[PDB]
Amino acid sequence: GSSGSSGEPNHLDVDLETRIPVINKVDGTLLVGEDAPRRAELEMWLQGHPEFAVDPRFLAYMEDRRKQKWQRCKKNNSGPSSG
Repeated sequence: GSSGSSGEPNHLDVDLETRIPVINKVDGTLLVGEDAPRRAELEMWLQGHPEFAVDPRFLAYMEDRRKQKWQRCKKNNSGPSSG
């Protein structure tokens, strides 16, 4: 599993249950929560309901996850005494 922040080349990973927000282009209505379709049925939905468009706010969010990263210090040699 991955926690906190991990700098690795990964792809979009979500759960079928998870919904996908989309902002209509014809009228301009934003879909969120129940209003938005299901990632799983997103394919069959984007077939006849392609009149919408996945909001950018969602995409960006994900990216960020990777954007951030962490780092530690280098090692050292011996010499001094514990005392």
